[PDB]
Amino acid sequence: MEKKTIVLGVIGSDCHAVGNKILDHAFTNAGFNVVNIGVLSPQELFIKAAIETKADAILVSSLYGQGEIDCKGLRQKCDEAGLEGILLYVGGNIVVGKQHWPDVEKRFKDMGYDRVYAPGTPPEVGIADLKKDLNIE
Amino acid sequence: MEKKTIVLGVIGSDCHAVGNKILDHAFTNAGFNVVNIGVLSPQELFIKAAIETKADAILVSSLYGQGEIDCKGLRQKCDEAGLEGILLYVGGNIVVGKQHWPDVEKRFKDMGYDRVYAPGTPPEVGIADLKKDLNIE
Amino acid sequence: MELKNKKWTDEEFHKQREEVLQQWPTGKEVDLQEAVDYLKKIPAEKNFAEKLVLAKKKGITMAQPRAGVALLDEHIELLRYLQDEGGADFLPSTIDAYTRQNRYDECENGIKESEKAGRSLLNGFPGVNFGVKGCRKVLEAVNLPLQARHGTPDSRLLAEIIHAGGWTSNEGGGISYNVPYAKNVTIEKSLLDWQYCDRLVGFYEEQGVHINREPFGPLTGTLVPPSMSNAVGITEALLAAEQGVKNITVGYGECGNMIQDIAALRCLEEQTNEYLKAYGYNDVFVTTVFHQWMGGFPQDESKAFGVIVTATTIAALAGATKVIVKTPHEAIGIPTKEANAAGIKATKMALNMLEGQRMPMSKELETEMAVIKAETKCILDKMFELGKGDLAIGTVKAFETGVMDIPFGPSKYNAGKMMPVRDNLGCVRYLEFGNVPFTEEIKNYNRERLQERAKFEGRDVSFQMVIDDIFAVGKGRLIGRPE
Amino acid sequence: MELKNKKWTDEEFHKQREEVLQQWPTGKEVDLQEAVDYLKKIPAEKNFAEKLVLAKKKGITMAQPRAGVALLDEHIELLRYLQDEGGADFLPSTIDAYTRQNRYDECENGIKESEKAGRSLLNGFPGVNFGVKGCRKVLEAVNLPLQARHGTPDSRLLAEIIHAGGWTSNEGGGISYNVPYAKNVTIEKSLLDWQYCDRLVGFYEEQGVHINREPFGPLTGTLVPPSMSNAVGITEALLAAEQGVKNITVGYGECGNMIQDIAALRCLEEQTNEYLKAYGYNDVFVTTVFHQWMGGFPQDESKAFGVIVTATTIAALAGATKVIVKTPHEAIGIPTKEANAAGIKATKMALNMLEGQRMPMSKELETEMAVIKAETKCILDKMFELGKGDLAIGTVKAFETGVMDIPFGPSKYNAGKMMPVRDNLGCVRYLEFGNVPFTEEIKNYNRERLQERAKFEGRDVSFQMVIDDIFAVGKGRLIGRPE
Ligand code: CNC
Ligand code: CNC
Repeated sequence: MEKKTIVLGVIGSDCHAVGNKILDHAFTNAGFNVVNIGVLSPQELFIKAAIETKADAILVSSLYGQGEIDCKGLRQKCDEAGLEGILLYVGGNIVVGKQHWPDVEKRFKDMGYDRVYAPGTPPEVGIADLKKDLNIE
Repeated sequence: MEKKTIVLGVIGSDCHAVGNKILDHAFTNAGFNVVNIGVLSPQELFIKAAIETKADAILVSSLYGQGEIDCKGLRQKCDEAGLEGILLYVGGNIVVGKQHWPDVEKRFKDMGYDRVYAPGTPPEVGIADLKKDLNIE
Repeated sequence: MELKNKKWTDEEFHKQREEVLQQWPTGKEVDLQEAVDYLKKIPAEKNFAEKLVLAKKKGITMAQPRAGVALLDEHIELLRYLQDEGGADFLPSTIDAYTRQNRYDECENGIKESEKAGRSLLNGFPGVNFGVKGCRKVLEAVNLPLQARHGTPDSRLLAEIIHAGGWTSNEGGGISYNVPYAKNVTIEKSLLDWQYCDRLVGFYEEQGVHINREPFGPLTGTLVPPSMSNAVGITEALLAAEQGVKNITVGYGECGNMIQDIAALRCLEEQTNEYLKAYGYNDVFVTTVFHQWMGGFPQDESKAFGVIVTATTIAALAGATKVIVKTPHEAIGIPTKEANAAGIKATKMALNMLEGQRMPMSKELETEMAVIKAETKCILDKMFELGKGDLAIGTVKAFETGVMDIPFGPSKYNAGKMMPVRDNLGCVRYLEFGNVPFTEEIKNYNRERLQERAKFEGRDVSFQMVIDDIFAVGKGRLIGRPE
Repeated sequence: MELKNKKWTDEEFHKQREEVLQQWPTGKEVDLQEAVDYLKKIPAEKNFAEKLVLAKKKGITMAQPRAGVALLDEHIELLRYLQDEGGADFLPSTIDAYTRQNRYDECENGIKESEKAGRSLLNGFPGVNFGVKGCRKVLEAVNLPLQARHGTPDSRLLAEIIHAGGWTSNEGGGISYNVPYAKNVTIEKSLLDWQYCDRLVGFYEEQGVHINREPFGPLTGTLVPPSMSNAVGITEALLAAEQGVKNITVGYGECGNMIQDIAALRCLEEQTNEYLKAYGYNDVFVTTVFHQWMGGFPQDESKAFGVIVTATTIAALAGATKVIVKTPHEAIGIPTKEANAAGIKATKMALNMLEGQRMPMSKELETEMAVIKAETKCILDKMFELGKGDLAIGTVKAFETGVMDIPFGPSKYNAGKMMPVRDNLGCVRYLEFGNVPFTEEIKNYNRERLQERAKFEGRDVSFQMVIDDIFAVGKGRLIGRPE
């Protein structure tokens, strides 16, 4: 596929790192330039990376459960930073506990996320969605 | 408390024997005269033992699942045999599968059973109920 | 027919077959010539005998549930679900208990009531009533090998129909499908009728058709000492081999102490092979089946998984060829397809979490194996002596004299004298020996192990401990400790 | 403060105390005099250190879940349910992740938002924000010992509050609550701050109050070789003993091969005791904790029970003093109270089904134990060398030089060079050694084991196999075999 840049990280006070390594590997293998800011990353680091590297998308991973708090407000900060319309994806284990997925998906879309992913989402689903959203297959 | 006779067995094509031995043991220790006709017993054997021994109650065990077929009709046969009003108990695992217990209990009382017991009923429950029903508690 | 441990002649067997096929009108559906060609067209993936060879070759434990309902379409949907959603490696068809007493009238009534109720009022599949045509519909609808699982003293017609039906295994034996399941059938009569069932498989094997036979190891499922259990299975393997059976799965029911159970299954397989070869049966392929805990279960479903998966771990480390799956509904009733799939999924997960792992040898294991082989040999030796070299006659005489004695067996031909109980580590031991022919050394070992439990519990070893052990697993633990 | 492996003086510790208590206003609730009297009034049945002694005395494995929510009354109801419906033997309070970075501002917002939403928006209990008063309410509401379970590089104030709160165990250490949990905290800093936490327990022990400490064995939960895991635990035990700690539970995370795991836990306990006595700590009571599979879980709940209960069987046969319970919700989210009770019930059922049973010794076990002890000694020897006899300084230098290296650790102070992978029987081995200081003989054995997997799978050992192993259990098996 044609070469595109994403920012990838794990947000807030979340230290889970293994999926971050796998996502980097998988999206890199798919032909993306992955700008991996790693774990324990506040919103501002996602936006700084996206600006510095002219990223096409920001992929927010949230595993430890506090995503609902941590993820709120990112879309507005991106707009204010001049990243209007940038793709914003969120996945992992983004809420506390097993919940009704359609409610969770609407909650994060209402927060400004373009795509919202449930537990155990394969990297490959995200890769396909991002190619589709970027018009590169 | 005071002396009384029960007929005890396992009905139909059912070979389960361990609970029959425990029930015999327990009711015997509680002071009953247990006339144990054993496993694989058709209705007629419960009735013939009850006549010959002048029993105060018939305790029908059904574990293997076909109790719903096997147990139908006993009260009428008892009536036809001159055992009107005899106490009739049924317990074990008396229907096929996990079912809503109030429905099942109703079902066997409609067949003429005085008392109906769920899976895993301790012998001591049946002993206390029989003592109460025989006015020897 | 007189009972001897000798292969029936072709003439003798045919004469019995013509009698047996008249016992219900579906017997007319059995055409031996046509059935051999039908069987030979089944793919190896659906041949029970051949898949067992594969499992052995691959060092895999395969999982098999129990399952059966009255109506044909319902039964097929159930087995497909166990196959597809459960991941079963082998499929059963559990035969209803009316069939098991040859009461096909009651099966018929049961079918009619089930149709009208919209649910099964039978506790299994009435294979004789459904006939060869129904049995083939089941086989053709699934993608795994099929075995009849039941408990039938006179299984002759059932065997004819399920094998012509393309089911390539039959469970049972003249001891194991009598004593736990019947009150009034003589040992001689069930041995004779199981010679038929074995001789039919011998016929099929002579035509190049491979069909497995599985003696029913667990018996009454209630504190059966390994040596008594194994003596039964070795005997049934030998009696089958004489009739020409070539693919045999010997079984064992979990007692719960991992070392005892692994000792038991290893001894069972080693001595089965040893005895077959010693009696000149040199072409028999032997596999093993470990049954998860056959005594009472706890009602709590999470606790039930505790039992299912510990049992599976023991099976895996023992190197069992097959393991029979219990479900979270065990204490209550015949599982739903969903509860059954749940048990199969937990089982297979455990197996795959233990891929290739085996219990290594230790002094403890060696010691227990030596005990079990010696106890077993004592019983078999006495059986051969009573039968003056004939093990079938020996088995009849052994039951008459209490040399072979199965705990809690309903059969009136079972002495009911031997009494088992657990020791302080939970191994099943002999509390009362009855006429089980052990030497004093053997008896004293059992006594020494039990005295450790008395010391720990502060009570004499007794029948109350037996009662406590009967209830213990349902109450949350292996050993029936006081209070 | 300079880092040395030497007990802090009373004056040194007090000066640090006065600084630490100022880090949030609940620090004012901590009065060491009053807390000693409070702690001594706790019944033994609610003292974690004392109940561990009992468990050892009785040869029992105790079960403990993970659990915590933002709000005090909700947290209490949760723990009472795990106690009463689950049958837990010990209670946790899992601390939220904001607390773990000392972000009590975010804890406070989370508490308010949780109140407003009617559900917990935090992934644990904000112990510092709830203070001594809140922590005491929890203890007073339950009937089991309480332990803080978390992942905090700077846990000094948390430790003050939870111990004055009557919680009689604190999990963690300066390596194990840094490298798996932080990106930017130096090893020196987390060792210093964990010396505080150990020294506080040392103070309490000097007053006659018994408080347990548990180094966090599993680290990143992801294919950690036993010898590296055990080197960390031994080190943290030694560093704790120097500050006065007297009751220590060393831990290990399941790798999945039963003999490797039992070897690992036995080596850990044996070498922890050996090292403590060699360095003159002669009054330390050592116990063990086995953590059920800390890698990814399958989503299917039945499959999850397969992992929970096989894990428990390994713990039981290993003689673990404690086992940490996983739930059927593990792949998805923090368990409901019902899901957690389910996991605890399945675990305790398995433990009770195995009462008194232990894996006996074998050649295989002895061999794997020798391998683990030799590997571990290589690592510890080098650490003492680098530190010129001082293990704390040796630890800093070991991290700087890659001698100690934790797979997948986010810390930038972790070399990230060593790479683990499973062998053909599922034992975790070293695929890439980095700077881990093994002999060629030791490296050779690792490569020999791995070559067996290459031959069986028909592919070279590689990072793709590591990826396969990371996903394998979630996909239904231990070993990441090819497609
Ligand atoms: C041991 C056992 C069990 N068996 Co069989 C299987 N597998 N089984 C066997 C063996 C019995 C050996 C023997 N001859 O005794 C064995 C392996 C041969 C066997 C065979 C069969 N079994 C069969 C079935 C279906 C069942 N079996 C179970 C009873 C399934 C049981 C499941 C379980 N976990 O409970 C089981 C595991 C434990 C039974 C036991 O002994 N409990 C201990 C005994 C002391 O307690 P108890 O029997 O429950 O009795 C107590 C109470 O119920 C109560 N009580 C009982 N009757 C009364 C009456 C009164 C009035 C009162 C007051 C109290 C009572 O007090 C008793 C004494 O304490 C079953 C519940 C398992 C299941 N969940 O599928 C199920 C019945 C299903 C249902 N009702 O929906 C088979 C068709 C095979 C199969 N599909 O699994 C087959 C039928 C044989 C036949 N012809 O009857
Ligand atoms: C390993 C692990 C796990 N952890 Co921790 C625990 N215990 N944990 C740890 C360790 C992490 C080590 C490390 N530094 O990485 C360890 C022990 C330190 C840890 C710690 C904690 N954990 C914690 C919690 C709560 C959780 N942890 C789990 C994630 C719990 C997991 C439960 C589980 N069975 O999955 C877990 C067992 C496995 C995670 C993993 O690595 N999987 C392998 C990895 C390849 O997959 P992945 O992480 O799921 O990522 C994939 C997908 O989600 C997807 N994906 C992810 N993000 C995205 C984004 C996008 C846009 C796309 C398209 C796809 C994705 O693709 C990824 C790559 O394949 C959890 C689901 C377990 C549970 N059910 O309670 C839970 C989150 C709860 C929730 N959301 O409701 C703790 C508070 C402790 C606790 N209460 O259990 C604590 C917090 C630390 C912190 N500060 O964040």
